[PDB]
Amino acid sequence: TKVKYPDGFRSWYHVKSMVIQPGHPLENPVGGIHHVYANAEAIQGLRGGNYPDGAVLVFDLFDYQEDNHALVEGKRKLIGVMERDAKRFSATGGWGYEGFGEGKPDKRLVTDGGQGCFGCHAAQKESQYVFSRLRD
Amino acid sequence: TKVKYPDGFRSWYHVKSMVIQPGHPLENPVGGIHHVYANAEAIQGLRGGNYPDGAVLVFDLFDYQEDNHALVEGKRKLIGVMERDAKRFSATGGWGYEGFGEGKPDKRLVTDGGQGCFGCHAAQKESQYVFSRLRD
Ligand code: HEC
Ligand code: HEC
Ligand SMILES: [Zn+2]
Ligand SMILES: [Zn+2]
Repeated sequence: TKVKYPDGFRSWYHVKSMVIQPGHPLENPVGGIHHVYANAEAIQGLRGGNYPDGAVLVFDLFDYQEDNHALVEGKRKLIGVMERDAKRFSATGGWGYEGFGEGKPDKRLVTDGGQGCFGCHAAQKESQYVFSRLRD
Repeated sequence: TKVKYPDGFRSWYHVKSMVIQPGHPLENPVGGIHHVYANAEAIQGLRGGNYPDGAVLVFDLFDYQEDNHALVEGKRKLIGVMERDAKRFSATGGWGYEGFGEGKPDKRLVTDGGQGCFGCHAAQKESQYVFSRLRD
């Protein structure tokens, strides 16, 4: 009942991006440029279907350097991961929530079984606990 | 001798992103959040192989809104497209250069055969006229 490290996520579908600048209430820990990725299964849910078991969403967070009013991607800070398994992750609404420091498989960040993650994502129950919207 | 509209580019590999804010020398005309995409053939070149004919790179440019210490993606402004054809695009170093306003196939922007585009990309002769670097 741990979330698998999503190997190959950088080859997945790019859903959307956002910049969280210093002073944002979530600057700790998700300040930076983030990119959301979806595997094939997660795309089914984003397009308006039911999220199938095996759907994975990744929140890929980079530091940035402000250089002459360009924001330039620096080092990866972390990834957030939501892995769909209605039975195995039933305590957190059928998604398993994990973080990996610097996107490294060995650097697990979640210590409360994802209850804190779930606590915020629960607001989105109506879109199956996912904030990000598919855009063209 | 025309660049094809890169149908389905949103499903391709996300190379990198950058934000160009007001005050940056390039605010006009590439102000905004941009995402670079690569088809399979372009990935061969980006990894340090050679670019096969049919390699396509897309510069996907979004307007953004300031939302409480977040920069949020707004409307697409345009796409830039580089299409690899060593013979057909020999006058511009084997890449065809085109722009599509709002990413619409019907709003082609380039009027000089891509000489203006090539004029800047020529600085990157040593990396086959591509600025973007593959990152993790
Ligand atoms: C509110 C206080 C949140 C907490 C705590 C957590 N997340 Fe979340 N997350 C939140 C928002 C508003 C967003 C959308 C970002 C965007 O660009 O629109 C996210 C996004 C994710 C995603 C991407 C999928 C999605 O739902 O859009 C993942 C994979 C994700 N978050 C994981 C995650 C984990 C692992 C958390 C606990 C460690 C966690 N988030 C907490 C809001 C909030
Ligand atoms: C210098 C004054 C430029 C001119 C004129 C044009 N482009 Fe360019 N381009 C430039 C930079 C600095 C970058 C890198 C952005 C980054 O995030 O690193 C780019 C990138 C592209 C790409 C992506 C592939 C790559 O080379 O990185 C494409 C597809 C592209 N540009 C297309 C393009 C076209 C069609 C132009 C004329 C309309 C054009 N560029 C002009 C710098 C400059
Ligand atoms: Zn403030
Ligand atoms: Zn600035």
